[PDB]
Amino acid sequence: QLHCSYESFDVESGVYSVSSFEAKPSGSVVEQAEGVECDFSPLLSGTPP
Amino acid sequence: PGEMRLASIAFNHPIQVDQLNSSYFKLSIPTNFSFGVTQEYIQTTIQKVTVDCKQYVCNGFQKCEQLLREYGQFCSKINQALHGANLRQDDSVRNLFASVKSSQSSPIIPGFGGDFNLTLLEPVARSAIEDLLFDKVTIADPGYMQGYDDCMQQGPASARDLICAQYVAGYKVLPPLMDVNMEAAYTSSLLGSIAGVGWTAGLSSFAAIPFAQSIFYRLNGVGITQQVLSENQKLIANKFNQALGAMQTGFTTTNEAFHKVQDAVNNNAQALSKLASELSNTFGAISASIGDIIQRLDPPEQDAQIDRLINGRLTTLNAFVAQQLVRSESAALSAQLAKDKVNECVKAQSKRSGFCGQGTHIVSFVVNAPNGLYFMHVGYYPSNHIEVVSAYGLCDAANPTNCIAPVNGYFIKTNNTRIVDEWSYTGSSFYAPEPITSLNTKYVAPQVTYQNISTNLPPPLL
Amino acid sequence: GEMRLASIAFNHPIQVDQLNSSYFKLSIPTNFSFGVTQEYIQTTIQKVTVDCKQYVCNGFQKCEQLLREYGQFCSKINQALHGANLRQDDSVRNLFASVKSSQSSPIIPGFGGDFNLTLLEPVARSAIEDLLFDKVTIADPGYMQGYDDCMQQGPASARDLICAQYVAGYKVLPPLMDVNMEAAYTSSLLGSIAGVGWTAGLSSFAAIPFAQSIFYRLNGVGITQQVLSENQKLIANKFNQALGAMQTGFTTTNEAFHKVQDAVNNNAQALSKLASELSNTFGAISASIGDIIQRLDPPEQDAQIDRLINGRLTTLNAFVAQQLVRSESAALSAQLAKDKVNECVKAQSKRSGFCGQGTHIVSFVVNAPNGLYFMHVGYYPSNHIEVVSAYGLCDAANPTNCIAPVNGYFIKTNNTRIVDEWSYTGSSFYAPEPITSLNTKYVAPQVTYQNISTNLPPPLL
Repeated sequence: QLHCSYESFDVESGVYSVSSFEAKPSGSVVEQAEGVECDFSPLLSGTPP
Repeated sequence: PGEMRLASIAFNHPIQVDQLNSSYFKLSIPTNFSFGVTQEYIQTTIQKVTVDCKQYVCNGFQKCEQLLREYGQFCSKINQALHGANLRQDDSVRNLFASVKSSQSSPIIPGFGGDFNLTLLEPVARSAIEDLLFDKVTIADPGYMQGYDDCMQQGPASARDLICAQYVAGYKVLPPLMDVNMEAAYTSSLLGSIAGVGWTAGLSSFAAIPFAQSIFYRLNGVGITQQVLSENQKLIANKFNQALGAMQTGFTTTNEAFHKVQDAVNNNAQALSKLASELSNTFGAISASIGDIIQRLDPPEQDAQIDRLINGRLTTLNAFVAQQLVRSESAALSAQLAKDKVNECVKAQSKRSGFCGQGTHIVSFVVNAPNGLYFMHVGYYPSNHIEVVSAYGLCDAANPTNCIAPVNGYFIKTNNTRIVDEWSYTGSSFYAPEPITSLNTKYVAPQVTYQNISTNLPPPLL
Repeated sequence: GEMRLASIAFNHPIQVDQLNSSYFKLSIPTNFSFGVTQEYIQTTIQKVTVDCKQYVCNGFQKCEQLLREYGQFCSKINQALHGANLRQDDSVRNLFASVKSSQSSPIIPGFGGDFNLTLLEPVARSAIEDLLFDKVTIADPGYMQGYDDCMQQGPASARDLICAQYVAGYKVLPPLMDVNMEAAYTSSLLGSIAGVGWTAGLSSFAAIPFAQSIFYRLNGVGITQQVLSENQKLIANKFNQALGAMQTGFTTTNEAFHKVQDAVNNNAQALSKLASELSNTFGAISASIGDIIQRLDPPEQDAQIDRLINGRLTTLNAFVAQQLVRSESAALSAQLAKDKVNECVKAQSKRSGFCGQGTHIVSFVVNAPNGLYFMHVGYYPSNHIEVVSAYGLCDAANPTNCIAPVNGYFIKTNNTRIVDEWSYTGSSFYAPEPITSLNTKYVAPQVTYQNISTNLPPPLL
């Protein structure tokens, strides 16, 4: 990469900055509303029709 | 509070002294004096930084990586320009320190300077005065070690440092070229380079004489007579210490040199902070975040929004480089000024005026400061001026070819009861009459304004 | 092998222990050497001008009509560049006014006696200046043969940006100074040598041998005259060795040399930045105006032309601003050179600071491209020894008889030729000698002066 920045096959000696590590991704964490619950409980009591 | 008051700006009139006709003239001479101090801050460097030209622009999202290739040559120009500016800053430091070092010095010991207080001595180290400066400075904590692990989740949630924001922006703050302990040693060597000061220019020889002794030599260098100095030796040291002691109260916002230090700190901070704000600056793009525009756009549209975002981001980087180049050059010029002051205001007494403190010149000192050097100049302030009668010279009336004129002082009509002679000699710096003797005078060609003395002169006796 | 981590060394100053009482330790060198340092002070920016019509477009009628709306930008550009060039020529004249002298010595071969003096012209410029020009990597010069070196009547291997100058519409203005006149100016400065001494030197011209002016300068730094007379050939030999090192001075580790090369590089970079922009589209279909004209219906054609014109104008504006900044920095640098000609060159200096770091002794200046190149001869101390010394001496029989050394020190004698317990020395070199009235002056008495109870010749009584 350093050679490409100077467009040459012989870079002058020195200390040179190079691109930083991206670190790394990790598995997702999500929070959203929960438990809205379609209520089928009437099926469980009394005499069915 | 009441209403504000309009006021005229005062004009301090100079003390008037009459020009005078014929062979004699009024002469104004101080009858009191005090030591005092002035100070300066000379910046010598710009903080050195580099910028990752990919990370600043994007976060490694792949669409940017493909698009960025079209502009890859701009980044090389950016990196090269910054690298060269940083190289120049390092070279200037090395260049300065080469003249700072002395071939030889006195060892530094406690109690140095005798009766002088010398709070500048190291806590054997930096100095107590340098530590007062660094504590008054408001700058954020340094990186390197432990560095990054003070940025990372194992630390306080309250850090707000631009220094740990460095790991978000793709920023790198380069370390200073020199370890602070070596810098302290360079200025310790300057403290030990005092004495010799006199005895020629001092360029190779080292007189190694006590600091108090060098001060008296300097006082004779400004025309104070030796007799006065021997009488007042303790008094001089006490006045000097009062002026020196005021340096502990000198670190206030009313001290303009101190204010310049504070501004130097915030010039570096300001440059970095501008770019942090630019990370959020949409250019009319759907969002300033690349990930947002990826998640909300069909890719044919998405790429157009990315390019618009990239163009403005590159533009701020270009502007930033131009800003850095200007600052680096101004620092280099300022560093050159400091180099001359070390070789004049510090290493030797100077007669120039202008430079150094505004009170003739006597010894000056320099200490480390953020991004620069901080000078203190001891100076001499005259007081209680009186007018006296004075003559251009004296000659023998019976032998007109015998003519003399004072050296480093003036002939005055005597006003002192211990001197039977009608004329007396005093130093240029202070009022204190003395007998005229061959040591205080030199032979000169005759002139019509010289007095015709028909009575008694010891130099020449006849 | 692997690179190695290392501490940065800190050279410690020689320590000299402080002593109490009326006498003190004194450090004095016992050897010395001549040596040199060099500096490059740029004084000018190469002067250029820009055809503001041809940079943008090249005679196509449609862009000319479009350009007329923006024609006032070019007028601003041309005026700014013209003013920048006038400033560069002002600085040249101002510098030369101090370079010239009312009178000078003739200069012949064998000048300087035993000194080698390689700087003398090959009557010419100088061999040293030519070495600098040969080491410099700068492109072949303009003006003659010029335009016919662009043209097919020359080698196919030419790669000069100067031929590209006639494509881009650039004009390189000639330097005002004229290299032959410039060489004459540097010889005039050499003719003011021998010398600066014998009062201010601002009226009279001493017209003495070069070696004599050197001895004067050496006595001006506290070397005793007696030493100078005994070492005359030795001094010439050490001096010539320092001068001989200039043949190795044209290397990449010489920072002054490096700066000369980069001044050349900076001028080339300004032009190459400009050349690359001719091919830079601004989202235009092509960088060529004629190509987009050939390919487009005219109602659409000038949308492409407009995009292209505006980006081209913007690069010219940025370019002018860059030149204005560079021109100002050069003017300041030229003032510094003038100061050194009127200080470091025209006189011996006591200031330290300026000139090479070895006290000061005569310095020289030669032509360099776009500037002046200075060389500074200097004195480097060595082999320091510590000796006993006293603040002054006075007759114990009469407290008012007090003396102190002039430009030197009173030291206890360590020399077998001197019967006297004390001896005078020069301050630049260890050189003990008898104390005599020529090397001392009467002073007011002080408590630290030694009380001498026997033999003092100054005063005898």
